[PDB]
Amino acid sequence: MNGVYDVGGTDGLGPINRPADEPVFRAEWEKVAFAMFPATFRAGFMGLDEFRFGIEQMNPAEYLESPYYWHWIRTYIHHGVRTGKIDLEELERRTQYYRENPDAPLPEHEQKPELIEFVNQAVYGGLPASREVDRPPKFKEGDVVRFSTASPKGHARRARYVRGKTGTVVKHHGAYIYPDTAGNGLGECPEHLYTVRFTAQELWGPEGDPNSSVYYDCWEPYIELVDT
Amino acid sequence: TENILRKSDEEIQKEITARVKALESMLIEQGILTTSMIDRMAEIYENEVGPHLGAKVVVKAWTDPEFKKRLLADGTEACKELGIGGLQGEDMMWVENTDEVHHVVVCTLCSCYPWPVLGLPPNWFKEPQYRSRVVREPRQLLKEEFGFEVPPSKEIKVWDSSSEMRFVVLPQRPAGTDGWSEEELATLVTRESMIGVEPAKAV
Ligand SMILES: [Co+2]
Repeated sequence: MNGVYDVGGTDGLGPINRPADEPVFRAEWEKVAFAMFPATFRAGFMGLDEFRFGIEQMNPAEYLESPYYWHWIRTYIHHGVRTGKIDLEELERRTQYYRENPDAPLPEHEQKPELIEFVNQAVYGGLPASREVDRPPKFKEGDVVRFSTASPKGHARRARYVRGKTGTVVKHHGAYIYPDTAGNGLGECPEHLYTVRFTAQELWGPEGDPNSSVYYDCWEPYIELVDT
Repeated sequence: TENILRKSDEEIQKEITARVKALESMLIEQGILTTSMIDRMAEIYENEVGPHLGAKVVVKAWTDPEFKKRLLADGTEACKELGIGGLQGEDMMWVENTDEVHHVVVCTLCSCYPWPVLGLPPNWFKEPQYRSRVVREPRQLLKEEFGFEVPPSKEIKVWDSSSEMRFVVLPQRPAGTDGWSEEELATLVTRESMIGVEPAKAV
């Protein structure tokens, strides 16, 4: 899962493009892409960790320069095909049809109160990922730990720039859904979660800013005592 | 930047629009997406959820030391005291700017951002330019992109949101605001000041 999307520390990506202002949605298709997230989540296409892994499998050149919500479209199609809920051939045919007939209607359908209720409940109640587990935390504030050098092909939250780096535990949060399992379709398998502080010199070398640090969240299997 | 391989923005939009209308039509036929569901999501994040909510939290912390203590202890629970919370802010941790420390937040792996207090992120936050550089050269980035000079002797802490913990910056209260009302104070609080890329507004 060493994809280009894991961009922390990458050089040469260019200056920031930050217009003086911008709308929340730049086009109507973005509103659709956005609302497709609760729709496909409710329908069992994917959970959040799987959603991210779908984006991570994009063509990286397409990822780097496409509009953000296009990433979301790619992961819906990825999981629709994976689960057999989206027929690729039919999607291709419909894409050409709407290329040729852009003002053609959407299919007739019924509105559903339960989908509005779902949206309101997700937005204002949330989708909490905290879980209770039977083991106590292995680590505590002040522990000096080393981040794993493992390099799984599947989903994880192991940015290349922190792998094998030491760091100090700064806070235990409790246990949460574990991405390595959840994002690969292997269930929640929750693990204790920690914020770990890494100095800029540890991350970037002897010439690093002596007055800067990066805080990065580590599930328990990601860290071991670097032995203090 | 220039990529000689890249189609025009108009052509890219034309293609994406057809692809999305096709996928939309299929999810509509499956019964899992409807026009009212689409419109409701858009309405919430256009008009209901946005950085005015985080601003209310900041000004309460500025004017109420006990609330500020609760906010730094458990951001989710403090924010719920104000009726603020929900999707992509289920676990908030607020961090306090001081004369000794400056905080800035990023999601290097994607785009994670505390929706309940800031609304959806601006496009630059989600793009690779900011994400790649802010963990590596934050002082230089704040200076060059945001006109914000953090003196070298002052510590900068960059919070990378790799988990579902969502980090939010409590900016320092600008000087010259003693005894201002919460409403006046909120005019100084910006989404940028709660990401950490700018201070709260002066004067
Ligand atoms: Co993200």
